[PDB]
Amino acid sequence: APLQQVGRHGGPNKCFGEFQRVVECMTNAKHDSYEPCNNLKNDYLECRKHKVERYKAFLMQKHAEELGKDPEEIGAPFVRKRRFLTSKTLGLVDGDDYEIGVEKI
Amino acid sequence: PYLVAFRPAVLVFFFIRQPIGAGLLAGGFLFWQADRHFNFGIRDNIHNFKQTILGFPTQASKWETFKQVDAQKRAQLV
Amino acid sequence: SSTHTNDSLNSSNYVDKLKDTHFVFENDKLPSEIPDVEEVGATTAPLLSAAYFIGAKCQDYNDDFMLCQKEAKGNGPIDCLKEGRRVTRCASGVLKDLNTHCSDEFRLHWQCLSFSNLEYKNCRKAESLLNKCVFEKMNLVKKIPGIPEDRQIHLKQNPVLKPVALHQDSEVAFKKAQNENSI
Amino acid sequence: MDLILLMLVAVGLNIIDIYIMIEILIMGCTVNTIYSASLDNDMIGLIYSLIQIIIAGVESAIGLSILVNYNRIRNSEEIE
Amino acid sequence: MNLEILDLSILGFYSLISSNSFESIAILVATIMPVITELWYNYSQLFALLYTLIYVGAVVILFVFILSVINEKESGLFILILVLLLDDLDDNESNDNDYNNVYITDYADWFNNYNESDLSVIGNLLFTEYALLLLIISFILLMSIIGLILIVKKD
Amino acid sequence: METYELIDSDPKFSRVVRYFRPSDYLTWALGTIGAPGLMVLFEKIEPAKGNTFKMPPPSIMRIATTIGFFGGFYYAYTSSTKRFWGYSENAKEVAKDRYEVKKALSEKKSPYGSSLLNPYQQDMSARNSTNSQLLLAIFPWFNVANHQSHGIDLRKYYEVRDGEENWNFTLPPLDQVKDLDVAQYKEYSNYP
Amino acid sequence: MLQDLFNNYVILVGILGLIFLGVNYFIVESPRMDENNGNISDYIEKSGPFECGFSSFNPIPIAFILVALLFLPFDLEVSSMLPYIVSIYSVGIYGLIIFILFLLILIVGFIYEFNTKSLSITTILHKKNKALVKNLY
Amino acid sequence: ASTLTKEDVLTRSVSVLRGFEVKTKDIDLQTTFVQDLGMDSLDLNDALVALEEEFDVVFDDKTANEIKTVGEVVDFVLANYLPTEQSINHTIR
Amino acid sequence: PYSNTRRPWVLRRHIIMKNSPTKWARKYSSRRDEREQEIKDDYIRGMGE
Amino acid sequence: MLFTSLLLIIVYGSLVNKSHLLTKLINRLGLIIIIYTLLIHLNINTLENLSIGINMFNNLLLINSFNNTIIELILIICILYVLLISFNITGLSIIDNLNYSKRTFIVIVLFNIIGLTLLPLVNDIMILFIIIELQSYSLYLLTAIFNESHNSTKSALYYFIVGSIASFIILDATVSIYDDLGLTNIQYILMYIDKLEIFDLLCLLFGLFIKIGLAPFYSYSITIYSLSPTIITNYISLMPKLSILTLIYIIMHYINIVNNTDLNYVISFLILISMFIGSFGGLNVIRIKTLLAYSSLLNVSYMLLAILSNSNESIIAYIYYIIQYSLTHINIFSIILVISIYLPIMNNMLNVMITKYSPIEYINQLKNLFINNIFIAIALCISIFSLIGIPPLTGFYGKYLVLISGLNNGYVLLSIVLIIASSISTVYYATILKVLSFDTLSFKDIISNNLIINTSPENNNNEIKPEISNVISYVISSLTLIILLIIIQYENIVKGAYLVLLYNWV
Ligand SMILES: CCCCCCCCCCCCCCCCCC(=O)OC[C@H](COP(=O)(O)OCCN)OC(=O)CCCCCCCCCCCCCCCCC
Ligand SMILES: CCCCCCCCCCCCCCCCCC(=O)OC[C@H](COP(=O)(O)OCCN)OC(=O)CCCCCCCCCCCCCCCCC
Ligand SMILES: CCCCCCCCCCCCCCCCCC(=O)OC[C@H](COP(=O)(O)OCCN)OC(=O)CCCCCCCCCCCCCCCCC
Ligand SMILES: CCCCCCCCCCCC(=O)OC[C@H](COP(=O)(O)OCC[N+](C)(C)C)OC(=O)CCCCCCCCCCC
Repeated sequence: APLQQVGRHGGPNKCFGEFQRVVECMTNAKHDSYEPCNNLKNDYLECRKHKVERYKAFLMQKHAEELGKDPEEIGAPFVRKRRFLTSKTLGLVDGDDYEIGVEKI
Repeated sequence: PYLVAFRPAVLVFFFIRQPIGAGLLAGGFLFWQADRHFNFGIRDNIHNFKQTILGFPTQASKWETFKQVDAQKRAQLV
Repeated sequence: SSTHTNDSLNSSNYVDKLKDTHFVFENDKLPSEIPDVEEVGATTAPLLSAAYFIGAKCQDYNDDFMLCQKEAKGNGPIDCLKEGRRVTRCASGVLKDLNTHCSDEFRLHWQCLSFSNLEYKNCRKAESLLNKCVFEKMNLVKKIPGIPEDRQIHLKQNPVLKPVALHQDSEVAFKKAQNENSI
Repeated sequence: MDLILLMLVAVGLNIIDIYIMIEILIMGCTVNTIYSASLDNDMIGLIYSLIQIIIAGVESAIGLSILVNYNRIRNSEEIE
Repeated sequence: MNLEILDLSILGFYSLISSNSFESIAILVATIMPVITELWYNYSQLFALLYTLIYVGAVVILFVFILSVINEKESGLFILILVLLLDDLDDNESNDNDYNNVYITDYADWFNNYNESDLSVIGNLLFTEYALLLLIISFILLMSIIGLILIVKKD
Repeated sequence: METYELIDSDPKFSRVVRYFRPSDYLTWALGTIGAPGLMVLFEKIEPAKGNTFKMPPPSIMRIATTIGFFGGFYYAYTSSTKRFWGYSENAKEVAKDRYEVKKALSEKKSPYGSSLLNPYQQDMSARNSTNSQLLLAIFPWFNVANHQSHGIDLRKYYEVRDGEENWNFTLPPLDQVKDLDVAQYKEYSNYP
Repeated sequence: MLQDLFNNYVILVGILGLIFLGVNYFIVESPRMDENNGNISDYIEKSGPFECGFSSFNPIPIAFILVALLFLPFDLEVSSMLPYIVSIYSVGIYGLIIFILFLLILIVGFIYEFNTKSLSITTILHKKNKALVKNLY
Repeated sequence: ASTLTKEDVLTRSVSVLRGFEVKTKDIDLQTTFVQDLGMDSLDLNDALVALEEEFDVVFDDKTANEIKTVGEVVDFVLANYLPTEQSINHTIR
Repeated sequence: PYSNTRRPWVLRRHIIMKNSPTKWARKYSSRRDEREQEIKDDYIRGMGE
Repeated sequence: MLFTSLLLIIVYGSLVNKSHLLTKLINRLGLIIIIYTLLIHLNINTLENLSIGINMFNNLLLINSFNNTIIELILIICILYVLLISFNITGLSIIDNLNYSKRTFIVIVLFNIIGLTLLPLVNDIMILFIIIELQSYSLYLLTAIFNESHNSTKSALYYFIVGSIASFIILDATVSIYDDLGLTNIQYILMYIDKLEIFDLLCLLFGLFIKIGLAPFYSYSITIYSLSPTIITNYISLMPKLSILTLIYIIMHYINIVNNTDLNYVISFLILISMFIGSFGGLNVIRIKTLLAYSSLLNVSYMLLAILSNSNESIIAYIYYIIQYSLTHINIFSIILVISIYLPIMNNMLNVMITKYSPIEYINQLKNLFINNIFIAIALCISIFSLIGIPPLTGFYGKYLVLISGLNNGYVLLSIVLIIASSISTVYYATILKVLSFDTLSFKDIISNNLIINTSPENNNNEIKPEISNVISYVISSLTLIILLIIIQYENIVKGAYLVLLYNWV
């Protein structure tokens, strides 16, 4: 049966494993109907888009407001510029805030 | 990567060729770029208006949906 | 290959700008019940130099870790952590051993690799010194599975593909041992 | 403001302008495919995109070949 | 400050005021270049090049080839600006608010020790897995070669 | 339905041509000379020019034979293929196939043959050519590779049917035949 | 990997383009300096077409138009062989046999244009001759 | 198509004729050219060429010495009126 | 790296390239979202039971 | 068989000189190629073994007993079609030399036949978008085969532009489905039939609706058919519908898995409008090709009612309808191509211009056909009566079977409208029959040697010289009696329709 969801290196990508378990569930001879494979199909679409997972993030962002919580103290610290991943930010003991080299590897 | 080189030339030729038109499209472009920078909430509310009128699931409707589910489950424990 | 992915740093800061990429840190640690392990602290050049010596010393432990993944049925990261520490500890063993036994030959090799684009074909002379010193202190022999013994590439006397630029330290150390050890 | 068919104003008033709009429209479907193939990390979608570029290329040639013959027809008197 | 938006705003203007076939051709190039550049960054670099080699290199210089053999003959400003400003209000082609405003990540894996370019995989599949697609496309190109001659060649 | 024994769900090109019954060559013989004849008969039904019979040009009688030759082969090729799939009488063929497969197993050689294709490409070349004959009218495609997805159970070549005990064949167990799935993955489960 | 250095190069060439545009607008002497006779827009004589001095008032052949149209197929053929270049090894013999078929189909296109002489510019409008024959009565 | 009728030619013909020195301002189909309007060779050619500029119909050398009345010219335009061929842009789009 | 997954700006802002039968359905029709909202809502309805 | 010999003809075509005798004989080799394909196809393909459906070419193409029959139908209609160019239709060189000038006419047909047969078999979106182009391009090339003509070229340019828009609509839907699911193969998509956006399959059909000319997209098909030469219109107005109505049926078979009520209403809106436009459209028209173009729209409207209903009676109705309308369409266009030899000749009024591409263009050019050739007129009347629905002609059972499937699924409104549009349409089919015979007796005593057929010289004046070619007359005679005498074999033939299966099984 033809391949789907081939990663950039020629092997299965992230969401192929969830795709195979749908095909195995559907074509199996033991199932009277396709009712058993309803959750397996919901996981495959979850893998590709993460829509349910993104919804859970929308609620957490929305719910953090109503209690007065600030994202500075609950959120995950992040750096937005790739030249400012400084050794001080990286946690190196002797590191200093100078810009790192990203001009040419 | 070709537009990055061609962008300096065309922007110059946009103001020289049609100066009055350039001052608006570029001026209007800076407004929305500023608007998203400063969280003016305009384009967000222009967006929420469309989702309300056209029956789409709005951001407010989901949070109202969560409240209905939240309020129901809590009284189920009692 | 060099395609933009969502997992590691992409080509240019403009790519990060178009995607609005955020580089996120996690300040937590592994939960207390998960035993602690000291991660391997070697960079690319030391590992590429010692990739085969790590394989010889840790062959039984590499296979168990990868076999555990197959038998975990997609649940590898949680069901093969105990096996994951065995591979890390064995790998740290070889790097420490190469540092207290063959320290001179080790640095001469991976410094040649850093000098010549990490390509194994450009540092044969710094490698023959390391293989001989390792075999006389750790009993580890480099082997490339699948082909006969007399067809392994690093034993070819006249390789067709030689480096454009000769490493000076590789030539000096080779000639220093050319007459002393190899009388 | 697309439900008022605004794009028809943006099209030129010649047959060659209609040809351009179609190729722009077909190019929109390839950019969407490359968007879908890359995010899914799927190389099957990138094969589809390669076929769309190749197939849409042939359609361009056949269209201009018909147009050139059609345009030659008006100036096909050839008396001298 | 995404400067990609400004360029499209310009192109959304000269498309409305286009008068002769010079303007329409320049619309095609001015559409391809934002396509090529936004693909060179962001999503796929291989197909940013494959556009230039095929779109511009084959069709667009054939557009201007035939156009020189066709012809060269010949509201206001507030309406065109008003049309653009209202058209610019909404620019979310999708309506999944959670899928648009929430960011994601992927976790890298070291299993693919055989790293290869995306073109090698495409060749490894288009020439083996889906050979029929390749052989039909060759057949289509054969039809065009015979097709283009019969239409144009008078004799 | 008139089913029979399923010899080979994906018969090889060399084996399909080998199992041509003498009738099959006759079909190919008719088609190769039928095409020049049909061109002649068409002139009999109505001449191309005028109102009188005129034999078509000798040049056309040459190309029509080529069309008939490559046309009449497929009628033979399709007739032989239906005997492999089980759609046509294959009592003669089953005897021939079982003798060769038993001979292959007896000599400790694969029934299918050695291949230049890695295990994936064998699987890939199975899907491309299997059942391709159902479109052989529209465009040709043939199974020219020595793959192994022939949709059979090799143990059906172990038990001895009627009239086969005389061949005196000895068959080793499947785990010792060169070029088989069961006898290839002995060291690494990822590589043959 | 890492094309920030290339990005700066692209910026520099773009910036360098304006310098070609602008340097003339600043270095050249103003119209009043040389002869003052008129601006470029006003000097219609200079700002006009050149036709070897004398004032005057592309219907290209079929072949030239036909060569251009046939470029589109053959260019898509060549540009579709890119996948086989980076994967010539892994596809092995199977890809090589497919690749040759992908050309033999296109060779028939090449063969067809060869026989009909579609590429030749052709000279039928002129170069006609006849043999004089006496018509004695 | 040819949208000119007989009246349309006749109505617009007078205006051109009202633009040239004519003995009488009453001109209809029965009116002549040389007699009623007193036009000689050069005088009559300008009016005949002028109707060529408005009706966009060319008069040949055969009819040159055979024109005697203004009704003939009005009827001639109908028999010899065609719309100029429109380029590929005007026709179909 | 956490990043967005939106379509290219040229896809959703060209005056021509953004118009197609399926793109208008995405942009102006709630039929796609009403169904796909139920799955999201079921995540919170299926917890307490 | 097609691919092997099509390349042979392409190389052989340009090797020999350009002469109408060599071209005609090469056209006959096209007939022989198609005939062999049918024998080779029938030899290997059976209804019994294809009932399950057999995947081919890495599951890119899937063939079952339903798609198999249409492939056999497509090949057979092409065999009758090539008899129009491989043999003389009229006999007079002036009107028949148009079919022999273009050598690549048969080559283009064989390109389209490969596209026609593979289109119902597509099982992946990647190969769907390709195969539709192989067929679509072959139509545009065919419409422009006569490049000296001004109308034929303008037809192809108009055809190319609309067909490209339809291709983009088809392409966009497949990309939208790919974006939601990430899968390509249709059988893989069937697993997610409950979670993809079902209207994206409707956007796919809207592309296919344009190509077959369904209202409100009917405008271009009528214009194109009325302009292309009669030898061309006979092929481009029937073949694309054979290979697309089948594909539409397969997609509709998949869509009815979920049984979306909103999707039926939208398609029923198009079906309802098409019967209105296809019936009232042809009331006020003077061209015969424009009339048959409106007839084609109405009979496409009737078939789509069976496809939308999509039950076990739809297969019986659609299979029978597509076969009978194809033969009738061949029969009428075969007659119109032959009765061009009775045209009068002047010796003016309205300055009516008749070109050698379409010698018969207006309905009033069929006058006194009852007088000139009564047997031909009866064949034309029988063919016209079938489209009306006079029982027991083949046309009557076509509407009887469509109404059975339409009413069985609750399409009460569309069934009543289909009947009203059947009654309205009868007006402009009777007009054809009024022209032929209604003035027979007032013109029984006529002196007329001014026919086109009278130009041919008298060869012997003793031997009997038939007015028409042997082959083309025999095809008309064979098809005329099939329509009239179908009552004998109808029960057996319908039994043959019972056996056609599309995943019915049990
Ligand atoms: C800042 C905001 C910017 C927004 C950009 C667009 C501005 C608005 C442009 C015009 C909008 C009209 C179309 C509106 C969206 C399309 C219809 C739709 O999607 O539904 C929305 C609206 C009400 O839908 P609703 O009942 O709320 O659905 C909730 C279900 N849970 O549905 C309706 O009831 C709308 C009324 C439509 C019915 C009358 C119009 C149809 C008849 C004329 C059609 C024109 C001719 C078309 C002919 C078809 C061709 C065959
Ligand atoms: C390197 C950049 C150089 C840019 C030179 C032109 C700058 C003007 C802005 C054009 C770019 C905006 C995108 C729209 C495409 C052009 C369509 C157009 O209408 O161009 C108009 C141009 C200026 O003439 P204007 O007076 O403004 O308009 C009325 C003319 N009767 O008159 C013309 O017809 C253009 C004549 C030259 C055509 C050259 C080919 C077009 C440019 C291709 C390279 C630019 C790539 C696009 C860059 C912008 C992307 C948004
Ligand atoms: C007892 C049994 C008898 C059986 C038949 C009974 C029903 C017969 C119905 C006939 C009644 C109307 C016919 C006569 C009324 C005259 C109509 C007309 O001429 O047009 C009038 C109007 C414009 O006025 P004007 O053009 O000046 O005409 C003046 C004529 N004195 O123009 C109009 O008003 C036209 C109205 C617009 C057209 C609307 C069409 C909607 C569909 C109408 C039914 C068609 C069938 C639909 C279903 C089949 C096709 C899907
Ligand atoms: C033996 C078993 C096979 C039967 C033959 C089948 C092919 C016919 C070839 C015979 C030779 C021929 O055509 O000879 C030519 C004759 C007569 O021609 P005419 O009209 O008088 O022209 C004038 C000829 N003069 C000048 C000699 C008088 O034409 C026919 O007979 C026409 C019969 C039509 C074909 C009938 C077959 C229908 C099959 C239907 C399947 C779907």
